[PDB]
Amino acid sequence: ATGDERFYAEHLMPTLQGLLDPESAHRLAVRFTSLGLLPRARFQDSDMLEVRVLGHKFRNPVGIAAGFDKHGEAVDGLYKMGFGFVEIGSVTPKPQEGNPRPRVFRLPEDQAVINRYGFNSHGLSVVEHRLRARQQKQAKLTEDGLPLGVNLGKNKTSVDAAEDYAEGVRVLGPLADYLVVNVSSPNTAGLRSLQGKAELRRLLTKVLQERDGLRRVHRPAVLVKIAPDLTSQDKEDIASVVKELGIDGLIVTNTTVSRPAGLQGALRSETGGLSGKPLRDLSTQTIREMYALTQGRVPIIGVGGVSSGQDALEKIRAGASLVQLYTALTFWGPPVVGKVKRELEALLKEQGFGGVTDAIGADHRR
Ligand SMILES: CCn1c(CO)nn(-c2cc3c([C@@H](C)C(F)(F)F)cn(-c4ccccc4C)c(=O)c3cc2F)c1=O
Ligand SMILES: Cc1cc2nc3c(=O)[nH]c(=O)nc-3n(C[C@H](O)[C@H](O)[C@H](O)COP(=O)(O)O)c2cc1C
Ligand SMILES: O=C(O)c1cc(=O)[nH]c(=O)[nH]1
Ligand SMILES: [Cl-]
Ligand SMILES: [Cl-]
Ligand SMILES: [Cl-]
Repeated sequence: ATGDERFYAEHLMPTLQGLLDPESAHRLAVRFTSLGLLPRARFQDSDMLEVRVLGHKFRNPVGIAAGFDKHGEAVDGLYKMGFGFVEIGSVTPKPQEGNPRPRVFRLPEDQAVINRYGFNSHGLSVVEHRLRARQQKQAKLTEDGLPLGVNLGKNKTSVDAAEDYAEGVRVLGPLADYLVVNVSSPNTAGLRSLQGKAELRRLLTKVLQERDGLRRVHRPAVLVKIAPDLTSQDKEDIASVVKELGIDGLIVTNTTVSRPAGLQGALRSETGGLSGKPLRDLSTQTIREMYALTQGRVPIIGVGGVSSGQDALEKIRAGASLVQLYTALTFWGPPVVGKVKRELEALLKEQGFGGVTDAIGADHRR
């Protein structure tokens, strides 16, 4: 395990990344993953890593964040990597190209990425048919503790944002264990304004009504994914709305439009969302605040700068029931998944926790 980890991180990934533009490297990764061209996921998930949340069993708490598999092309390969859950998307109602290239930038000195993809999406119909082709295979995976999330976006030219999300609920809701109302992309104009109170309550009411109209076996959990750049007022309002409406959970956080002091990469001043190590603590602190504002009663999926067991446990202790990563995979490759899981298990034992469940929100009880 540690053999593969070292070779991937120290030699293979830096070599491959030095040969390819970042978007090409992304596209090839999706293709390789969809073909199962992957190292052995050596790590056996232990009972200590199981989590029950959102109406589902999760064999382990480490998921792939939205953005890697935007169009649902690599789901089975991502489970083969050892992820305990997979989130696809964002998916928009109609197909759209996204922003002009280049739109992805590597900051290897910062272990960070900046992206401005702009919701490049195959669209709901294409993704629906892709997920339908493996719908019963997914039902068995979910029963076995490997749930699927679908992240919903909106088209660039839409006039009625709530209608775009409602279309996504109707089309992909029946194929998902959970849905994500992504109101926090930094790369669609006006999108993050949907996080404001009046707009959010109206939007989320419509989303929940649509979800509630699906047949029981086809009725997903609904989560809201938020930015790391919210004001204190915005956070208080989101918390209020989520509790009022009975939203099932939060994903905390998307990428940041901030540029923390100390970034070294030449491309630091590119427009887009920043991910990876510089986002880590900003995300952990957003988890911590959202957990407090919701009384620990709203499950949180914690995301932003996770590349180790320690990073995962810090998010869990701050309030996350589950975590996701993406950017670390770009530097470490597939062995990062088993690395995080092994390190997390070790730390849980070292800190006296019986399993992940016992550590959720543990910092708030100090
Ligand atoms: C943010 C966009 N973005 C970038 C650029 O910022 N990189 N990236 C990415 C690339 C890769 C690559 C490429 C280098 C490939 F494909 F060109 F080699 C291989 N592999 C891999 C290795 C060994 C075996 C099986 C795979 C899939 C990965 O896991 C992987 C993951 C990734 F997230 C990615 O999504
Ligand atoms: C290239 C790229 C594309 C992304 N696209 C999406 C997206 O379509 N929808 C979404 O909710 N989040 C998207 N994200 C955000 C990630 O899901 C995640 O919230 C963020 O990158 C923080 O995690 P990380 O530091 O582990 O990458 C994307 C991130 C990256 C790097
Ligand atoms: O498509 C993108 O640009 C994208 C969407 C999102 O939600 N987050 C992100 O960092 N990029
Ligand atoms: Cl680059
Ligand atoms: Cl169906
Ligand atoms: Cl920006």
